[PDB]
Amino acid sequence: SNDVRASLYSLMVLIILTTLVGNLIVIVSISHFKQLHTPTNWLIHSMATVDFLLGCLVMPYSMVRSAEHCWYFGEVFCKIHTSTDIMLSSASIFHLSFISIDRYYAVCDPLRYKAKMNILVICVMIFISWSVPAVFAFGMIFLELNFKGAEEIYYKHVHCRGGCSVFFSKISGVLTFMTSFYIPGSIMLCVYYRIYLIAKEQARLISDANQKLQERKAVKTLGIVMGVFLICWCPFFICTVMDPFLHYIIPPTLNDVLIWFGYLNSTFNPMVYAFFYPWFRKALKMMLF
Amino acid sequence: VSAEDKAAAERSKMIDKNLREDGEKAAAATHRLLLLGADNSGKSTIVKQMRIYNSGIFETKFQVDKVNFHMFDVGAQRDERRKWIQCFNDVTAIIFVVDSSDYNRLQEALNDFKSIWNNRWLRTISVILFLNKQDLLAEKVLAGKSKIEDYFPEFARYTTPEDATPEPGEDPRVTRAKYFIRDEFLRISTASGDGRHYCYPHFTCSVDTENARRIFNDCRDIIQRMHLRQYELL
Amino acid sequence: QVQLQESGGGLVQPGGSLRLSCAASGFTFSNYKMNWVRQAPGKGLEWVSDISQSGASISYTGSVKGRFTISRDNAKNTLYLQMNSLKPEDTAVYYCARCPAPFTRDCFDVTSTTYAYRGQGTQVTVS
Amino acid sequence: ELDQLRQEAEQLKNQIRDARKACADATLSQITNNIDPVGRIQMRTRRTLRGHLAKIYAMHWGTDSRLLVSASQDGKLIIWDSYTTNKVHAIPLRSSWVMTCAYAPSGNYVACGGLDNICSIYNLKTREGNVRVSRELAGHTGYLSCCRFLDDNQIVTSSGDTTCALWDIETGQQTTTFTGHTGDVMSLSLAPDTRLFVSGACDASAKLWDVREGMCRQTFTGHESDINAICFFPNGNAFATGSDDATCRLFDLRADQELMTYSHDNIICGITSVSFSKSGRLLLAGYDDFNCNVWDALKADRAGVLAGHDNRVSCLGVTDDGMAVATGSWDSFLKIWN
Amino acid sequence: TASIAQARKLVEQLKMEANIDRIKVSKAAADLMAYCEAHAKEDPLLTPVPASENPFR
Ligand SMILES: CN[C@@H](C)Cc1ccccc1
Repeated sequence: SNDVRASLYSLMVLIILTTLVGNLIVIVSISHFKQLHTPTNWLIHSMATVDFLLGCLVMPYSMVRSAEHCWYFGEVFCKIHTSTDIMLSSASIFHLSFISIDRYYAVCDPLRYKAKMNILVICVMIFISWSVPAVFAFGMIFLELNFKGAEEIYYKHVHCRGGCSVFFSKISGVLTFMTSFYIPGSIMLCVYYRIYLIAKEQARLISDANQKLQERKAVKTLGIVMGVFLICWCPFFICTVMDPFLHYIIPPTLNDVLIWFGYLNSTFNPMVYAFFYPWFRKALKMMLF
Repeated sequence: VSAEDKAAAERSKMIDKNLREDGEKAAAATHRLLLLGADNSGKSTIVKQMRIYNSGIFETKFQVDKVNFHMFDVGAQRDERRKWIQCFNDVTAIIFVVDSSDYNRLQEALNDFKSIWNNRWLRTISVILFLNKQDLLAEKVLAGKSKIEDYFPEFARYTTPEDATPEPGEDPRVTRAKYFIRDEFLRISTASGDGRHYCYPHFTCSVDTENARRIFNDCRDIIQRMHLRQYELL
Repeated sequence: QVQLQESGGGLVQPGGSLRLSCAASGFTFSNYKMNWVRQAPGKGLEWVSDISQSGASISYTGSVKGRFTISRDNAKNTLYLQMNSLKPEDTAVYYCARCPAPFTRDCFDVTSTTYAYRGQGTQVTVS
Repeated sequence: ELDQLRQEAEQLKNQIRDARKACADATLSQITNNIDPVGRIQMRTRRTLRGHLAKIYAMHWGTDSRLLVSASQDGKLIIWDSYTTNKVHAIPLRSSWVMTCAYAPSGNYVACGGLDNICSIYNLKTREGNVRVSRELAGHTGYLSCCRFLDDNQIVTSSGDTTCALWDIETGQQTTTFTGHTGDVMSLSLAPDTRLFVSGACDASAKLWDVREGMCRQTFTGHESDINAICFFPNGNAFATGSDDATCRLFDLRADQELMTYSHDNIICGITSVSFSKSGRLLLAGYDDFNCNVWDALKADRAGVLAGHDNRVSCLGVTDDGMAVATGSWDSFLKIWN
Repeated sequence: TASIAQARKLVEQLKMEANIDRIKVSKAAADLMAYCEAHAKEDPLLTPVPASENPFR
């Protein structure tokens, strides 16, 4: 199927291009303007950096793996690529969770927000989101304890997958599900549910006040924010954690669509968190002229 | 490079370190308020109540839940305020105290509030409205010697709001009058509010001790709504 | 030089009518709001009425609604105050106040003791 | 009687108007129409001085053209070395609401004031190396809007109480008081020789004061609203005023009349600060739309625009050597243009 | 008494101003033009100096 695989190559090239470009605009805009130099914008800048590095250091090789259905780069570079994959995906998820926590402090602690969410704590958040994923991913991959107790199954899946794949055991699968996705995702969902309730209450109060004399924005905004994340990541992580108990039934091209949803999350993150808000667009137009 | 240049750079670094220390305490962790009111108002009693928590401007510092508030009251200034009131274009809120028991000057207070509300540079500042002198208003209403509808004819048609919560011992006439005054202010508040700022009415007295907590809660609400609007949640 | 000249006034019986007029010069009359303020004997300046740049929006004090009506003529640079159903408490000097800045919606200091852009004032007396 | 006195005032105003009408034999515009324009002036932000936490309300240049004092309403005076962007001093003010600042021609002291009605003098060269409040001049019954040193001992201040005053810093007493303005005096400008100075105030009037005699020599009108800024022409025989009506105007002391008006139909925001270039050919004005228009002082054509400030431009100054222009703004950043 | 005193002071100031010795606008314009022409060659903002000579490089 030469034509179909060429079309797939073009589609993945388009995805990589949009991810790289959008993240580059986010990084340059935030780093250039001193108007945007604020701790939350620096969290967004770090997230954009993670997404850009995922776009340039990870996606093209996974595209080659997906289109050619096999690995051309050898065992060493596969180990490096898997470690970088896991590291950067978990770093992006951690950045999302920390942005959620910052928003929670902004909305539910308005008076002490500027004192609490200062540059030092934001830098600590960035350091954690860059380091904990790195240690976790590289330690798991290079020490080979992810597939401990599943050597033969790991090798069989690697051979079937085309040369190498992202493989976890039952315990390793559950651990990585709890670390990379479940905990940050639960924190994000809880804080955004609280913010939704607060926003609804405030909107109702304002509407009643303005009606007694003489848009559902929260629903739309939080729906976009949470739906992008859920649609992109929840299927992959759920199926992956269920797979070792199902005894590895997920066949190729399904892992492909799922991990490409994961990459699409990094594609969309600039749109959800930077382009969605009018202040960033105004700064970008200021850059235009 | 040279010794002098290095010394200058080191002095600049020390200055920057002190500026970093200052940018947190008394700059970003404290909230500034502007206290406005007329001669007949009781804003001095408001200051006295908040204190427990030869010219120029007066500053009052008080704390609620370990949050630092700086409330500023103008002292020896002339009666023309269109210039010096621009200095307060970034305060978190404006405390506006009104003598609700003085019918003759209620229109003057309303014009003051309208000018404050519609100013270009105060276009984003919420107003915390204290309808002071409630006991005197109650006495005046009960006496009946002063006909409030003679100053505001609309009062002859105004009916007390359904959600208007009265005090346990409040006479219905007192409730109607006080809520009429509050709604007279709120009509100005809402007729021009684009959602960027809001007005928070409160009925207060000279003996009231809750004013500091009122200000704390209202500043919390103001900043919460500001953040919600910023993040497109409102 | 900004100057405002009111005209009309004098004695009048209760229930009578007056037509106060102000001739404005030295500024673009159509760029500013225009106000009427009065000062009864032994009392401070009181804001009476207001009118926008184009005359679209107008306002009155409570004691004046239904009796006075403010009018504006940008072509002639003249401001009018048709005063009907006059009462003894209307005995006061009537000043016309210019909005301090153009295109603004607020009028901060029009009623101040020594506002610069006020008129000289015309005395109105009701028997 | 009051009526007779006001009629006499009207007659005298008519006399003055006729007298200055007789002198309007020509207009500066039709005299300068024959000279080519300066051209499309371009200036780029060479330096961006940041460090203030709140809106900057005033700034002033040292006579050496390197040092630069700025006042912010966070309660801080910062002395900047514009060449290297390094900070030289950071004076914590006792009152947060500073509305003006000044730099002594000798550079030994700086002054500032505001809503506290007090002009504070800070000794920048204390023997121990720490800035100390040398003096705190009190007596004004309104906020200080401007202040300018005549020398290390004398300072002239304008206040919102409608009066300007000449002080002796050593004794701290008002040597002379200038009265006559009907509204708040919003700006001040000493002549190059410091024998005269002009003050712009509300009531849309500018007045020329003689410091030794202590009286108003001439009153200049023509603005339609408050005068927010005023600057002397480098020659010292003329000055420019920026007003709230979105217009600049140029007055000549000897002609006792307005010469030119700098306005455009698309500009409707008020003017916050004005300044001249060293030759006086360019008139730089700050606006509430956080732009600065560079006006050809002789032709009344917009020679250029300085853009880049996020919030209202509040102050604007040109170095003594005319090498650069510094503009502050309510966004808390100062920018050096060249 | 305040109003009449203010009027008296105002008329005195108006007399002082009416006693001014004024100059024709043409001469004032010529003098301003002469100053601008004379000092044009010393205004860095009118004619940008080379980057080698300005301090704000
Ligand atoms: C394709 N890169 C991720 C989809 C793989 C992964 C696995 C576990 C944790 C994080 C990330």
